[PDB]
Amino acid sequence: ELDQLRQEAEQLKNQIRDARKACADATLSQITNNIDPVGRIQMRTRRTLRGHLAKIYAMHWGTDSRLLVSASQDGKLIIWDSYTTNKVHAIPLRSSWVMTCAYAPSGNYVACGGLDNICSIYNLKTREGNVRVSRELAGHTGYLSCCRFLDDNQIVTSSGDTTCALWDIETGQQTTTFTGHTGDVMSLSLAPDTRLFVSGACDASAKLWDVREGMCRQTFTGHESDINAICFFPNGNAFATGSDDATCRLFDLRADQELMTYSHDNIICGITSVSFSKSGRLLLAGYDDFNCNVWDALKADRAGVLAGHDNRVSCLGVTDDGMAVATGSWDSFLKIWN
Amino acid sequence: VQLVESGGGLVQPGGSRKLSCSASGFAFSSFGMHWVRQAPEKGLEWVAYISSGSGTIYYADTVKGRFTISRDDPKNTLFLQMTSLRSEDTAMYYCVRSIYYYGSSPFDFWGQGTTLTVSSSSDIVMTQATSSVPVTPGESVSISCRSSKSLLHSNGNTYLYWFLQRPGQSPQLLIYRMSNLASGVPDRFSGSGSGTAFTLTISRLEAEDVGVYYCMQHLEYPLTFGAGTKLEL
Amino acid sequence: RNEEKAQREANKKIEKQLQKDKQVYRATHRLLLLGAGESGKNTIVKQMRISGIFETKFQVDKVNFHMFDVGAQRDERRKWIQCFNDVTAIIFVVASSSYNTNRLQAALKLFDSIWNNKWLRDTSVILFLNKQDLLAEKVLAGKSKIEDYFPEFARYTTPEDATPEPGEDPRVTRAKYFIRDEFLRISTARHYCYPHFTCSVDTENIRRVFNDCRDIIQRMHLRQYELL
Amino acid sequence: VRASLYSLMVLIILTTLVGNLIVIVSISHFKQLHTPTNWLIHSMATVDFLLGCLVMPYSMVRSAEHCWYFGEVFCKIHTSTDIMLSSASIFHLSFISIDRYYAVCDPLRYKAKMNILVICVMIFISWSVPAVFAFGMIFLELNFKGAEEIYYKHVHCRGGCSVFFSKISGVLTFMTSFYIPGSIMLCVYYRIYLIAKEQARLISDANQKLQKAVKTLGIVMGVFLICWCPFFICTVMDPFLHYIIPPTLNDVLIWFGYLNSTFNPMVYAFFYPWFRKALKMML
Amino acid sequence: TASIAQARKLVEQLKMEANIDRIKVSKAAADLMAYCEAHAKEDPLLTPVPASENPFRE
Ligand SMILES: Oc1ccc([C@H]2CNCCc3c2cc(O)c(O)c3Cl)cc1
Repeated sequence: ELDQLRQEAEQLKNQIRDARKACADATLSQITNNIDPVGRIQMRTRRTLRGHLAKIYAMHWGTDSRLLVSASQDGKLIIWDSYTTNKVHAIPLRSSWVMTCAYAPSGNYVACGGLDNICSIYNLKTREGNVRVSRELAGHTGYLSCCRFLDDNQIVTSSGDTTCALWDIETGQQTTTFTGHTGDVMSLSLAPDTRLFVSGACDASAKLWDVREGMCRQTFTGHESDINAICFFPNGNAFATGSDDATCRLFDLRADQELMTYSHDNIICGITSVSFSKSGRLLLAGYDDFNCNVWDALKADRAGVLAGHDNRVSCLGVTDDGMAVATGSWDSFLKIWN
Repeated sequence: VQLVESGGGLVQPGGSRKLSCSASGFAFSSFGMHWVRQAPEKGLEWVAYISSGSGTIYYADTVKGRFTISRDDPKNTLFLQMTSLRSEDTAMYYCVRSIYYYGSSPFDFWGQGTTLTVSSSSDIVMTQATSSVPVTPGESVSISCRSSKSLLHSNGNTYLYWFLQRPGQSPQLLIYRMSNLASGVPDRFSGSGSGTAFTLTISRLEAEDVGVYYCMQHLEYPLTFGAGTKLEL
Repeated sequence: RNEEKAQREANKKIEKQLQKDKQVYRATHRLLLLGAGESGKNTIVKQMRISGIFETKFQVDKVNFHMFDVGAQRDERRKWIQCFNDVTAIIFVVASSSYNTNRLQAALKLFDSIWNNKWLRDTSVILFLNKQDLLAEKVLAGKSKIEDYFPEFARYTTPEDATPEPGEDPRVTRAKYFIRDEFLRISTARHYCYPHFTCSVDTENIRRVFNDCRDIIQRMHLRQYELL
Repeated sequence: VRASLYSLMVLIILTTLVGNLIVIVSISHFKQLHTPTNWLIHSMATVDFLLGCLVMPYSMVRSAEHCWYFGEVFCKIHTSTDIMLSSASIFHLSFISIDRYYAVCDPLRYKAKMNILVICVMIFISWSVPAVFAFGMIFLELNFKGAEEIYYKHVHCRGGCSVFFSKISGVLTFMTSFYIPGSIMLCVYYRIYLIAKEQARLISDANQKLQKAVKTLGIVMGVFLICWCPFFICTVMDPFLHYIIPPTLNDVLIWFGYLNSTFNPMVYAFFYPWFRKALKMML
Repeated sequence: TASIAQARKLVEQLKMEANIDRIKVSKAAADLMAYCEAHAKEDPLLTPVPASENPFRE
C-alpha cells in the first residue's frame, strides 16, 4: 500500500502545481515596469563595529534600533551600542561554535545557537548585571541554525535535523513540535504579527509554519540551490530567500507563487544573508564574494552595493525603523551602512 | 543582590576611618560605585565615585584629595579611607550601585548604610519646589524639580533621577532619565520634563508613598541633590 | 555626558577582556575530530583528557589543542563543515580492522568526499588507524580473509620503504599498509595527509598530533614566504 | 657625466619614494594587511621613505658638485640622520628575518610569540638604538675620539662633508650597524634554507613515491650583501688603512646603501603573492 | 512499517495544504507596491537626507 500512497502524493503535488499555474497570470516585474525611481542609492558606511575575535555568523537588531547583538566563531556574543560603536555586553558562550544569535523584542533575552544542538537563552536584564544563561533549549538532534524570539517567554528554533520547533522559556520544553523538511533547515523568517513564520532548508523549499496550529500551512519550491537565509517582508504577505545559487527568491505567502527573482551574471557565489528595508523597498542581500549588493525589490534589480568587507558577508540586518543596515562578515568586522 | 556596610561611629576630630561596603549575592566587577551619603537632617550628598575597572575616578569639590576609594573584585569589597575628620563630616553614608551600559538603570540599588558621629561655580544647582505637603490617598501627586541648566544633552538624554527614600532605610529608584520606570516600582509613576523644569506624577497613592523624594542630575558630575519633598499620611 | 563616557569605559573593559581571549585564541590550534561511529574516536578523547559538538582540550609542550568532535549530527549532509576553516588540521579516525557494504569502503568514500571538500582546501588531514590489536587477532588468526571478495590486495605486496615496527607478522603488515596506501591514494590524487598507525589506546597518539601540526603550519608558513 | 649621475640619482630617489609610499599606504589602509610582520614592513617603508625625503637629496647635491653648500650644522644633522635611518633600515631587515625564523622554527608558537607587543618592541628598538648611537657618535664627538688633525685632513680631502671614522669607531659601527644584524640575518636564513630544503625533499620524495627556497634566500641575502657589505667593508678598512680610497668609490658605496633602501620595499613587500594581490586590488 | 506511515502523513499534510486561499497574483503585486509607496514617503532614513537626520552624525 506504499505505491498507491506515492501515486496519490505525486498526483496531489502536480494538481497543486497546476493550481499554482492557473492562479499565476502575470509577473510582478511587468506590473511595476511603469515606474522606475530610486534607481541608484548611495549609503556610505560611516560606522564600523570592530572587536569581534573571529568570523561573525549572525547578528540581530534591537527593537530600540540603537542596540545590536552579534555572534562570532570563537564563541563570543557581543551586544553593541550601534549609535556610538560601543560594546554593551560580552557573553562568553559555553560552545565555541555558534551560527545564530537573536535579540528578544522586549530586549531582555538573547538567543544563541550553533553546533552544540542547543539554543541558549541569556538574560540581559537580570536582577544582577551579569548576562546569565536563563535557559538552555535542548531537544534538537542537528546543529541549531536559527532560533528567533517569538515573545519574551516563547521562541522558535531551526536546527540541522530538518526540524523546526517552538519552545517555552518558562518550562524549557519543545512545545508543538513540527517537521516537514527532508534536508536540514538553516534559517527561519518571523512575521511581525508573530503568528506565522517561514523557514528555508537544504530541501530548496521554504515552509510557512503557523505558530498556534503548529503545522505547515504552505510550501514554496523555486530555488536551484541550498537555501541559506530568509527574511519576511514587513507588509506581511511576502518574504525573500537567499541561496547558494546567487538568486534572491521573493515569494508571497498569498497565492502560492514566486513574486520575483533577483540575480545577475556578475554574482555567482552563494547568498548568506537577506533583509528588507523598513518599507521593503530595497532588498539587501549578503554574498560570499566580499560584497553586500543592495537590490531594489520594486525596481526588479540591484540598486546599490555595500562593499567594504574583506571576507564572506555572513549576516546583515535592517533595523526595525529602517534607519540603517548592519552587516557582519567573516573579516571579524561588522559594518553599519546608513 | 545585597550590600552590607560596616564601620562608622564616634570619631574624635581629625580622625581617620575605613568604611567598608561588601557585596553579597552578586558581583560588582562591572558595576560603578557611587559614595552618596545621607545628611541626618538634610538632603543626600555625593563625595566619591569609582568606575567598574577603576579607569575613571571622581571626587567631590569639597573632598577631592582627602578621601580615598578602592575596590576589591576578588573580595567584592569597597573601601573608603577618610582622613582628618572634621565636625561637619557627619552623614548617613551609603554605597550605591550604578552600571552604565545603554538602557541600564543607574543608581538602582543602595546599601543598608552606616552612621558616623564626629565630635567638634561650575556646580549645577538642583532645586525642588517645596519640601513638605499633606497628601490624601488616591488623588494624583505632582512634584516639581528645577535645575540651573538644561539637562537635555545633545544625544537626547536628559539625565534625571528620582529615588523616593523612606526615612531611615535604603533608598530605592523610581525613574531614571526620561519616562523610564524601573520594573520593581509600580507603573503608576511617570516623569515629564520640558528641559529645565521637571515633574514627577503619581496617579494613585498608598502607604509606600510616605517619605521624602530626591532629585538628581548627571549632565556634568557634581551630583547635586534637590531639597526633597516629603509626603505624609 | 558622564553616562556616555561610562559607556566608553565599559566598552574599553570589554575590549580588554576581548584582547585577552584574543591572545588565548591566537595561542591555540583548533582541531576537528572526525570519523565513523564504530571507530575509536571516543577512546582517543579519553587519552586526550588523561550535545552536538564535543570541545575536548589537550596541551602538549605548552601548546593548546581544541579537538572538536561532532557527537549528534544528521550524518547525511555535511553543511556545518564550512564552519571549520581556521582549524589547523582535522583528525580523521578510522578502524582498520573491518574484517570481511563493508565499512572500509564507506570510510574511504567519506575520506574522499571530505578531502575533495572545497571548504577544507587549506586544511590538512592527519589520518589515524586504530584497531591494530583487533587487526592482529583477525589477520594473524586468519578466521576471516581479505581475498574473499577483494580482487586487489593479491597483486599488491609490502612496499620496500614500509617499516614494520611491531613486527607481529608479514601478513598483518601487508594488510595494514594496504589500508594505508588505499587511504592515501585519494590524498595523493596546499594540503597533506598524515597516515598513522595505532591501537585503541595510545599516549603517543597525542604526541603524534603535535608532530603533525608542527609540520603543517611550518609548511603553511614555508608556502606563505615562498620557501616551498 | 654630471647629467648622467643626476638622472640616475633622481631615478633612485623617485623609486625609493614611490615604493616606500606604496608600501606605507598599502599596509596602513588594508585590514587584510594589519599583521605584525606587516607592521615591521611598514616601519621599514617609513624608515626608507624618510631616508629618501630627508638625507638623499642633500647628499645628492653633495655628490653633484662634490661639495657642501648647506652649512656645518646642517652637515652634522644630515650625517646623523643618514646614519640613523640606514641603521634603522638594517635593524628592520634583521627583525623581519627573526620574525620569519620564528614562523618556521616554532610554527606552533608563531602567532603567540610574535604578537603585536613584541613587534612593536622591535620597531621601537630599530627606531631608537640606531638613533641613540648615531646621535652619540655625531654630536657627542664620539665619531673619532681622537686624531683631530687626521679628521681635518679627512675634511680637506674633499671639503664637502665626508665623514671621518677612527678604527675603534669604524669597527663599532661595523658591528652595530652591519655585522650584528647581517650575521643574524645570515644565520637565521641559513637555518631557514636548511629547514625549507628538508621539507621540499620530503615532499619531492613522497611525490616520486606516488609516481622557491633557494630563489627567495638568494634574493634576500644577495641584495642585502651586494648593497651593504662593500660599503661597510671599505668604510672600516679605510681607518685601518691609510685612507687611500677614491672619493668616487666611497660615494658610489653610499649610493649602494641607498640602493638597498631602494630595493627594500621590492624584496619584503612586492615579492609576495599576498601583498601583490592586495596591491592589485588597490590598483 | 514507518515508510507507509510517513507517506500517509505527507499525503495528508499536502492535501490539506491544497484547500488554501489563492488570491490573484496581480492583486498581491498591487498590494506590495501600495505598501512600498505608502511608506516610501517616510521610509525612515534611507532616501537622500541631511547629515543632521542621521543619528550617527559622521
Ligand atoms: O659623510 C658621510 C658619509 C657616509 C654617510 C652614510 C652613507 N650611507 C649609508 C648610511 C651610513 C653612512 C655612513 C656610515 O658610517 C654608516 O654607518 C652608515 Cl649606515 C653619511 C655621511
